[PDB]
Amino acid sequence: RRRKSCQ
Amino acid sequence: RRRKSCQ
Amino acid sequence: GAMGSMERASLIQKAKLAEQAERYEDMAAFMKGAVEKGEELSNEERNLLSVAYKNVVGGQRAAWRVLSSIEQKSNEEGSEEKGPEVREYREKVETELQGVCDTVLGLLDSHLIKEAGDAESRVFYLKMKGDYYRYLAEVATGDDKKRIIDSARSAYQEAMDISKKEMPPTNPIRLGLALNFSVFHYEIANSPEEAISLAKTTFDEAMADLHTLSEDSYKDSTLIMQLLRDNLTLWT
Amino acid sequence: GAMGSMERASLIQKAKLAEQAERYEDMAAFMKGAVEKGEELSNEERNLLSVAYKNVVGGQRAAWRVLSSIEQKSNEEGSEEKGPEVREYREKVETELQGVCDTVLGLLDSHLIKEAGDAESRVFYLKMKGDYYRYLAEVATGDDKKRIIDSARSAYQEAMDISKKEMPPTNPIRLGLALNFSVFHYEIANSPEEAISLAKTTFDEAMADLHTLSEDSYKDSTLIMQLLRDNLTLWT
Ligand SMILES: *Cc1ccc(C(=O)N(C)CCS*)cc1F
Ligand SMILES: *Cc1ccc(C(=O)N(C)CCS*)cc1F
Ligand SMILES: [Cl-]
Ligand SMILES: [Cl-]
Ligand SMILES: [Mg+2]
Ligand SMILES: [Mg+2]
Ligand SMILES: [Mg+2]
Ligand SMILES: [Mg+2]
Ligand SMILES: [Mg+2]
Ligand SMILES: [Mg+2]
Repeated sequence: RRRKSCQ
Repeated sequence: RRRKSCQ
Repeated sequence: GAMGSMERASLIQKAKLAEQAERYEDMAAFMKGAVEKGEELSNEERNLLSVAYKNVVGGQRAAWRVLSSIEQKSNEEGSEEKGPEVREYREKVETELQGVCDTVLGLLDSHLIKEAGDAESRVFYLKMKGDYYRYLAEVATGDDKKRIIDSARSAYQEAMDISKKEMPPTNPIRLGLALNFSVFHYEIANSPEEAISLAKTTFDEAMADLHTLSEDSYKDSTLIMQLLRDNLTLWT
Repeated sequence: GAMGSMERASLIQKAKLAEQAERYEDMAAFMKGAVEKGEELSNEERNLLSVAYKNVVGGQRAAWRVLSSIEQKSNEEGSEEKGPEVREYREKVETELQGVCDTVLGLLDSHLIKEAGDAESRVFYLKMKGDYYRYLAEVATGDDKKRIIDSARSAYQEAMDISKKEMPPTNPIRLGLALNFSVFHYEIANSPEEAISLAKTTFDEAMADLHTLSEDSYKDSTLIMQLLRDNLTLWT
């Protein structure tokens, strides 16, 4: 699970 | 459903 | 060109890294550099060349179809005039796609095909030649369209003739060639009955030869047979 | 440059077509041409600029991580020496990524930020500046690394200060900025507690302001809140 950035 | 080619 | 100073083995190594990184444009440029070294390609190297360019042109073809659909809607009655931009941009993508096809066809002509004497290499390259003429035919609308279509047909036909004489009916190259030639018949040459006949005959002859294969070869062949079956189910 | 002869409105129209066709490199080139016309960007145009470059650099970053992992394994004890190719190719991708970051930062400096006076535009551009310095920081290993990190921090901090004064806590730009600054703290600045505190405080203040929103604004804000929650769940 990769952390979220604003995409 | 798109027909298959060799991929 | 730009890869002339890199070692052949380094180009191959970097093509494999580019595949892992999904950098297919780089992969294709590395494999073009490897071909231009002038030595024949191994089975694995031919596969790398094919993967690279099929991914590049596959992205262009998908984009072209999106843009072509938008352009078609724009020419329907009741659609507002939006200017030349949709046509211009579809043409830009089309020209880039044609350039990639011409690049692959140029590698095949100078000099992959003429040096390929074993059935596995010669059939592979002739299949590629048929494929890239078929991609040119997908976008062709002018006076050379018939000759582009005939160039695809002729390359596929020579590959079929060799494959039937020199390869077993379960050989993955023979099967992939038949799959693609069947698609050519269905959607380029306006010959759906020929497409269906070829897919059915190819499937049935492969089925009859599966008993000769190891477990691993059986898996390879049945995977491609399922693509033939997928098309038969769609088309019938 | 190459887009100087195309009308601003045609560049915007083609950027939207390129998005539909998933041609993000073209999209970015069209939007760069639009910015270079010298007029301020609307909300929709700022979004197109952001989408285009985030997709381009996102593909480069993913490829860089694949190659960096391979290079790291190659430097583990017991790994065979394979030559300079992995490093060379990782460096090639890295240089291309840095070039895209420098291109975006150059558009922001000449002259998007200095002309942006409304909170929604100024915060958006400062967030972008923090993002592209953060992407530079992801690959930085040398003597400028601390200054690259501080440039990201400074841009994010000015965007935060404006957003807290001028925007509601549910504003999507304010929320996306806080999400990204929290990621900066966690994985660039080695400050996981600051990252967690920022994500929690941002989430809770947005929750308290949801009652003021329409259904459509509620959907916009809660979507980004869920990203903050995703990170809090991963990090705690
Ligand atoms: C800068 C920025 C903020 C917010 C959005 C947005 O609404 N999203 C749904 C993306 C995830 S934060 C987009 C943006 F570009
Ligand atoms: C030319 C060619 C034939 C066959 C394959 C293959 O084995 N596949 C699984 C792809 C689907 S036909 C690949 C090829 F490039
Ligand atoms: Cl164009
Ligand atoms: Cl390289
Ligand atoms: Mg040599
Ligand atoms: Mg030979
Ligand atoms: Mg034989
Ligand atoms: Mg003008
Ligand atoms: Mg202004
Ligand atoms: Mg306000």
